[PDB]
Amino acid sequence: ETRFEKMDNLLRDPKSEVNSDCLLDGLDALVYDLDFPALRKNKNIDNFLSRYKDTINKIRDLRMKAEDYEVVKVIGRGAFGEVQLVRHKSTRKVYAMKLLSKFEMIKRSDSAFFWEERDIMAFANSPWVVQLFYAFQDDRYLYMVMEYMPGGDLVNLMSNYDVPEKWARFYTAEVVLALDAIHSMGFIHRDVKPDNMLLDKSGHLKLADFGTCMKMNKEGMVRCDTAVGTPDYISPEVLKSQGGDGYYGRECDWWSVGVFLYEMLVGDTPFYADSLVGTYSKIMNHKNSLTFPDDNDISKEAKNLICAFLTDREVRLGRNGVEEIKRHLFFKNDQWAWETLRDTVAPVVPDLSSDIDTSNFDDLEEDKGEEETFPIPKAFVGNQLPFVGFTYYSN
Amino acid sequence: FETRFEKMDNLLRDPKSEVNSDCLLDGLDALVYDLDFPALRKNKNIDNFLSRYKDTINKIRDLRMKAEDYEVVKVIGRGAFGEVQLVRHKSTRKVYAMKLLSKFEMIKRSDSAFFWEERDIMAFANSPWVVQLFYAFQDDRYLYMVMEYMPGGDLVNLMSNYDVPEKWARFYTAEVVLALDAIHSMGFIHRDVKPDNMLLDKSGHLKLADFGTCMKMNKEGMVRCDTAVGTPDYISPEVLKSQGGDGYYGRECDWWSVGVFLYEMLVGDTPFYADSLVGTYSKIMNHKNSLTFPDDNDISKEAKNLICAFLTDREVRLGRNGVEEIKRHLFFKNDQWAWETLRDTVAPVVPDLSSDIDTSNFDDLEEDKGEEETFPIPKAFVGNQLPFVGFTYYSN
Ligand SMILES: O=C(NCc1cccc(O)c1)Nc1nc(-c2ccncc2)cs1
Repeated sequence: ETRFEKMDNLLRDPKSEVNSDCLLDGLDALVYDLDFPALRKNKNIDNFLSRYKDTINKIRDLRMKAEDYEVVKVIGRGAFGEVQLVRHKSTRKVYAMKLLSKFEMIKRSDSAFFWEERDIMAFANSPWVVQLFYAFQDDRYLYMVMEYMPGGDLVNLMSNYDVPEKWARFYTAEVVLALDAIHSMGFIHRDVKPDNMLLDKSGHLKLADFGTCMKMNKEGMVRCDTAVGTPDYISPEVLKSQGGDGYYGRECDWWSVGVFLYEMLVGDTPFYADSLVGTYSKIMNHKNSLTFPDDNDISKEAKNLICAFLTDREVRLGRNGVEEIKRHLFFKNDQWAWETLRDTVAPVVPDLSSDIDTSNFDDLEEDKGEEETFPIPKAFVGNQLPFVGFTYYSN
Repeated sequence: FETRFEKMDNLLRDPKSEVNSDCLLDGLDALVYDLDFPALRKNKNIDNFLSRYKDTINKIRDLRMKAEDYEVVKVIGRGAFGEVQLVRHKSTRKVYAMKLLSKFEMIKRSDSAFFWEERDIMAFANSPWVVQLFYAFQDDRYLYMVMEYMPGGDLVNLMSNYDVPEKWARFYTAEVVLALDAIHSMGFIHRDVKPDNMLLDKSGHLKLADFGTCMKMNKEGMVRCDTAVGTPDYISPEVLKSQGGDGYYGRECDWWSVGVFLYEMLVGDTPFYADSLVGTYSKIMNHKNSLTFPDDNDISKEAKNLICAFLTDREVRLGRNGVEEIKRHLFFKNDQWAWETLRDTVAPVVPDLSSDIDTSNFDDLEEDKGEEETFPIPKAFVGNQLPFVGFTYYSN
């Protein structure tokens, strides 16, 4: 009323853009961007930087930093960064940490995916979406510290098991509940593949966005990478929007399920080609290019769900509703129910060992360059600005 | 015993902290103010960023303490970086004194850093001997400092209207002494305290003000700087050399001011006074000779002694071994008070007042009625706001 209350309701509360973490990101961002020999030729800047020297050194120290965390495995690697499995050093607790690279991400692929990425995992409030516990940053990377997924991604699964239409019905189902959850928030998940499908201790499936692609050495070519999503799982419309023709919606994730389901059943991707161009071309050509072998079993109805997803946009299933998707005869069984599901017992329940247990995860390079960032300015470019307020806490 | 999370939470809650809630506001406000010109918005990073926070800082600037909080009464001085104004808080209706510093003038003159110890001393001192800072804040154009009104006027007004008995002299000099020791014990030095910076409150007792020139001590209790000044009359010999780059100087520089203040209350003139900057400067270096006392004026044998002892070379100067060799001075012996009861005792002048609004103990002034100067619209990023960020402070 007399307004020192009006004020400080903004001062601290999470969705206010003046919440303390924004303010700290602010002073911290300004400082990174101010501190440079060319810019210090400005007495104002130089003197500001001198007074704030010590006090921001301590800020960087007291706020959550990467060295607060011990790195166990680097599991998966991106164009824009990587995912590591980490352990907090004092709490001894396990997380999966995504490093987004500020440079590669702001730069010229642009596409600025991070607000969306972040906001989803933090506020989804869903069993189906992996949780964002903390986010922080420094002058190079963003860091999302998300809830840990002790089972593998589904890539590991398919590696060990030939997958029965039973399991294949089950995972597609949780993915469907995962996809509406996100869509209900107005978000396009926008890259959906076995790699982002994760399994908790119950062998129940959660959805993520990670460091990604495949493999070393360019044979059994595993080409992947590029810019957005992944080559195998993209839509014709996502291709065409790059691209530069049209614009694509959440319809794109359903195409992806179609492809994912083709992979568990057939053991291969629908559009897989030697090169990525042979792959992009097949996809535009999906009408002619999409085929099955024979292909017993592959139940009629699964070939039908697949072809429902793998069609052109506005005729494709799930454009009218996720409802239309569940009615599909392919989900027909007495095992579980749509609203019950995650209560039911999952095909694969991972064999424990310890909290660390790494076997559901690989070992990687752990090497090299500290690759490029934001070349050193001769004037003030405010490159750290666009990430202000990205630091986030558990409450 | 304190987890890092906490230190930071506490760090945002402390007025003495520069990272606290208001400070980071100033910081963000700054970036907005200095980053926003159509030329700079040509950058997407900047442009995108302004549009995001822009309006929301206008939410802050309105509910911030702002100039409009305060109804201006009389102008109680003009210090060439701005003016002191007697003000009323339009809501609490509590009555304060408020100093104003042009952001533009300083930036023009460099001279952008001197107000930190001035606010630092006034807010944190918690002393009967020091004018208190209730608030500090800014808008684009100026700073503001809101202080406790000191209704009795300064010593220059007093000395003008009275012939000063050595007992009055003892009193005032004594409160100045304690006032200086308060500031010394924070670790500052007044660096030219003069009777202008000596103010009297409702009851007739004394407090120090206008702390801008204060220098924060370090190791050996010394300091130095190139800094441009005005009014040499009260300034020590070592402090004068300290421009020109000669040497360092201590807090013994402040004790000099006291022998000058003492000589000036009894004598009616300054000891080194002259019609020039040079004559006074040189009169000062020449203090061994230049210092004399009138025929017409018979001042007590230990009153001269006190003046003389403050008025010597730094290494021989009273105050150098402590504040106690001072208090223990024969000029300080007397039946009417002892050091400890001294603010609890009765003033030689208690001001009789018509209001809380009485201007009658100061000189009267009005305004420019004249132009105000703008920071030009900048080419690149400039940062003329940066030196003022963190200047916001409140009291609770
Ligand atoms: O703040 C000053 N300095 C005088 C001045 C004026 C304008 C611009 C300047 O750069 C300097 N002396 C002080 N006087 C008080 C005070 C408190 C209560 N009642 C009367 C005066 C505080 S600081």
